[PDB]
Amino acid sequence: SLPATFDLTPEDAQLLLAANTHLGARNVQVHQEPYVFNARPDGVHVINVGKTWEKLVLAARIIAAIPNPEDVVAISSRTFGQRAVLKFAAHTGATPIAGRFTPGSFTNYITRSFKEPRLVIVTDPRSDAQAIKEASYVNIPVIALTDLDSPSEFVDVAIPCNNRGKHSIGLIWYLLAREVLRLRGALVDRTQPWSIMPDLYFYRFP
Amino acid sequence: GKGKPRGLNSARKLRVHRRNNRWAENNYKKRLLGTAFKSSPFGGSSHAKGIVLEKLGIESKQPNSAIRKCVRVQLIKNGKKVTAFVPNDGCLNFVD
Amino acid sequence: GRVRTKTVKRASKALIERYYPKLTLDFQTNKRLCDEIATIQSKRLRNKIAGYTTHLMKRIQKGPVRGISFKLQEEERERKDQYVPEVSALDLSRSNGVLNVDNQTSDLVKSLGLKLPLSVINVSA
Amino acid sequence: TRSSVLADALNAINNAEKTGKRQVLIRPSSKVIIKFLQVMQKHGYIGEFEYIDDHRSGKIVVQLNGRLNKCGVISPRFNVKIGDIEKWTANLLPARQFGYVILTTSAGIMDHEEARRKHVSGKILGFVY
Amino acid sequence: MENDKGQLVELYVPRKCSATNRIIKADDHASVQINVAKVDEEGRAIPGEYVTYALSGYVRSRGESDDSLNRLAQNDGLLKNVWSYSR
Amino acid sequence: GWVPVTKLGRLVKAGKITTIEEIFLHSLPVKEFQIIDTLLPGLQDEVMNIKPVQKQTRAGQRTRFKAVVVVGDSNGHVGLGIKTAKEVAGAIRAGIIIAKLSVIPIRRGYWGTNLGQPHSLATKTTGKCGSVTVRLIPAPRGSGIVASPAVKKLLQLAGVEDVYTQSNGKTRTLENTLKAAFVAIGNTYGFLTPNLWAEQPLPVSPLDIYSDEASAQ
RNA sequence: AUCAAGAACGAAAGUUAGGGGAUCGAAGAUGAUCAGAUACCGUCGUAGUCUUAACCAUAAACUAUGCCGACUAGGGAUCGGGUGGUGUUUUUUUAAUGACCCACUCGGCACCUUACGAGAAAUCAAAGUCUUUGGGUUCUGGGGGGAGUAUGGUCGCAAGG
RNA sequence: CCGUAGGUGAACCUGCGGAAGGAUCAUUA
Ligand SMILES: [Mg+2]
Ligand SMILES: [Mg+2]
Ligand SMILES: [Mg+2]
Ligand SMILES: [Mg+2]
Ligand SMILES: [Mg+2]
Repeated sequence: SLPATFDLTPEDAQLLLAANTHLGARNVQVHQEPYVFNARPDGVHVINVGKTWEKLVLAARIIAAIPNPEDVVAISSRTFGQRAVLKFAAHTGATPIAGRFTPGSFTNYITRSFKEPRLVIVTDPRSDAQAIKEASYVNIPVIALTDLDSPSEFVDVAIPCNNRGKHSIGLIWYLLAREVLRLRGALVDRTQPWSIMPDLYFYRFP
Repeated sequence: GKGKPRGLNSARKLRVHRRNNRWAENNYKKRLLGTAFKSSPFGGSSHAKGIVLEKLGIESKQPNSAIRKCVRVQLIKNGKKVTAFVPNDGCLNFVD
Repeated sequence: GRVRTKTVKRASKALIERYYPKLTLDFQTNKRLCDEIATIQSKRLRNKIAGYTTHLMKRIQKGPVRGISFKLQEEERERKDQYVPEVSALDLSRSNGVLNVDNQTSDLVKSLGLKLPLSVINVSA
Repeated sequence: TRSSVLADALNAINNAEKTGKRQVLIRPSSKVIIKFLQVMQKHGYIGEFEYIDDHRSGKIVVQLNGRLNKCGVISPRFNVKIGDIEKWTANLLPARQFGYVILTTSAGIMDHEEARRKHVSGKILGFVY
Repeated sequence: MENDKGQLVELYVPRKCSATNRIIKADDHASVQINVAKVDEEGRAIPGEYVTYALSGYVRSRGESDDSLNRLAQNDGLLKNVWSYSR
Repeated sequence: GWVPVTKLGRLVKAGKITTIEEIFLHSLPVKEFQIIDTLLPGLQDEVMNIKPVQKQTRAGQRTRFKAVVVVGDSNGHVGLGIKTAKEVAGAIRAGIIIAKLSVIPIRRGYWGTNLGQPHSLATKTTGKCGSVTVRLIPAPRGSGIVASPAVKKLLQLAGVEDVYTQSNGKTRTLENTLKAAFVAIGNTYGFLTPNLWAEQPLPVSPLDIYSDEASAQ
């Protein structure tokens, strides 16, 4: 149900193998066994990156399916993640949660951090697990970035990537941003590369 | 399998089990030992007629101090002696 | 202990997050500064607030404090985008145009059906 | 030992539905399991089921959709009268609209509605709803 | 249900889960409505019409909502070679 | 006056939601009580238990009042709420709000034949809360609610009139009995009946189609 | 497969008749002491503790969880066996094995997370598949005492069961 | 506390074997 141009462009595959997204953790859960292809024999698994591309194509379609672009909310507490979600929220107009996500923000309308979304993106479902479980109370889909040993409960359309390195998380946020702006209509030509480089999303500590 | 023989030819173990396990009811044990006929002083009857014997001023402390105005009564039909409460009299001027 | 009240602390926090640059290390100028900007009902309370703003001008000149200042917040508004590299680590020239890729991910490339400048590297244990 | 084979089959079906899968591995087979799953299939309570031969006694795959909230077995196969059909139809079913009792009758295996309108009876196996 | 006369006598006929065909009841606050917009040939989304999924909280509390939803997207023609029909 | 704070409030305050079938069909949580107040004019509260409870905190002995409040239509809507407060009127007030929030619909069906209106429960549902199971059986027409007066009063506040009940466990605590009976009566939507095999196209959510009203300013 | 009847084993202490009797050590012999923080402490020490022939049949004999069978979760391990490796090491000249590593695999002792499910809760891969109540089977309990008492039977030299 | 044996005792102590139905801190691989 997609045109043939939507697939892996080889410069994006060079970009993916440049950011070491295909490297992962050492434990493989029962749920995420099809994302692994095989194991490099030290204990490091390598992941099917075509699945990551087409899975973020799904996540881009979920984000484009919402009518109000301010109703999607990005969640972050990792050190790379705040910069990544503030760039994503700057570029698509989402509402970012940087640093400590406030408890009682998805119920409890009294608090000024009460935002009700219809769609939630999470950097990892272990450190930001509280936004996952508070979104499990008020009926919210959550599309997430899960590793090979992330908790796989309470997520749907989860994107396998590497949350450990700053390269992969900044790139995968950049690719979600460029996929949804190429799908909304802000960049008409599918052939044209996006004008902003992916290193804008990258974290530096001075 | 919850601990009972559910075979279609297993009526006898269930029935012996239910017969032997019914002696733990106090009512069944009272009815099929004749307890109401041998140690019950009424002889398993709703009433018994008697001839009074004494005046029992038993004091009974906690929690309510009942000033017991009650009469020791010898029954007629069997010749054993039971105590007996006299109701509603403040004075017991009636059962002399 | 002479712990100051929360009204003096909060008024000094507001007047230093908003009215930073004309306040200085001199309490005597800050007295008529907070007279001319703030409507404080008593001489004692405005002396408390002016002395506290003088003390926070004393320790603000040695370094940054957790509260809000504007002249830093423009600077972390170009900290978000001023350090874009002309060549990133994801570009080809940092590996001379050919990637450092093991045999299994090259098998991923030749199985998925893409053409890519890969150098196979043999790794073990 | 393994006493009944229908009981372990239907218990496996009920456990794999309560954990929410779509396929089972029933082992082993019989006439009774095959004809019982055919009785479920004629009402559309299960989808495809599939029988694998292995020359010992066959393993059965049943592809169950979602439609069976509980089937079960009544393991002492009690003898049921014509007039005793209402008792099992009131005790194990939810109500009087749906819900079935499966009997082995001398005209074959059939549900309690088909045993009513056949006007025969037999021995009780279990119940599908 | 239905009465005799030809008129529906019901409050609401509930949402069935698109994974396990089970009933999403009213207090099931872990339930998810999934919205996917289909695409135009030049890479745009028409914002009015969608393909649509519903996941019960029973599936989501486990964690095979990804795997079942991958199966749903691939059998709805949206995906290929992500979910595998064998393993 | 009343101000809404969420999207569910401003849709019904703008009058775009007709009844509470559209809330129950999409499983939106009712979050303020004014949604149920505006959508249901015919809700009759009825107070069950008043229990004075002695409370100790930092060597301070004060008496609080535990209140059990059931609310319900004469149609199929049941709300139950448990709240303890210091005063009587505040306790029954917080009871009618907490019962007003958690309203759960009931699938009323037929025993045997199919004549007339629905009169009983469709299928047998059980419910457990505490050590108490309460089982609700469908009954023939006009048989009354054969029940303890607590769960009976819960059931003529339910839109049904004909249920046999069967219970077990220590049911002399009316909180756990009414909780288990509330779970049992809410469990009726959830029995997949053969006359609901029919697949339906899934309706779009009201928040999606009505996105530009009820929006945050 | 499970088990009335019946049978084998059954820790310690105990019992008969022998050998031995180093240590420990209920009984007993002895000293004390000085206080109401207090007699636990000491020294000889018989029985015993050890073994042989025969008895005795009780324990907090505990996983306080009958036995067989199926299903419902993984993974870090480990013990015993097996499979495979242009895997390692051990050299002599390459092997062979032996040891180690990896991926498994059965079959045991255990662990950690959950909850779908149970329970009153503590908690539980069984204490789940049980009001939507039936895989097969053995034993026991019916408020607390009176009381494992009275009495009868039975075994034992007795203590006792 | 349990089992067994003994001195006794107004209570109770002691010999042998079991159980926790009794409270894992720190440290390291
Ligand atoms: Mg009772
Ligand atoms: Mg015996
Ligand atoms: Mg014993
Ligand atoms: Mg007794
Ligand atoms: Mg005890």
